[PDB]
Amino acid sequence: VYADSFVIRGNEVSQIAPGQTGNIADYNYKLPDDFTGCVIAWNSNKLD
Amino acid sequence: LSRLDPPEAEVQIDRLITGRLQSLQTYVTQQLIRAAEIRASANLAATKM
Repeated sequence: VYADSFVIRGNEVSQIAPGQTGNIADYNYKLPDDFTGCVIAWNSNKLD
Repeated sequence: LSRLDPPEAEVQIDRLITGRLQSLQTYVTQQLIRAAEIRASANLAATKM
């Protein structure tokens, strides 16, 4: 089990997916198409 | 590939592979059925010989 964690902007959560293309999925975090994990993403306001 | 990402290109190529693999199954099945007919003819020709 690999837990990866970061913060991204609000209209960027759709890019965290297998097989996508964008300014955050090009060369920051590329999720492969052999993806058996689970992406959890929640709103983080006031703490961050 | 030239005009599409891998996630979707694997699906499109898999469709073509299935189609052309069906072509080969049709071809080989008919050659076996037709080879039995020429074999029966070769048996008749050998018997007449």
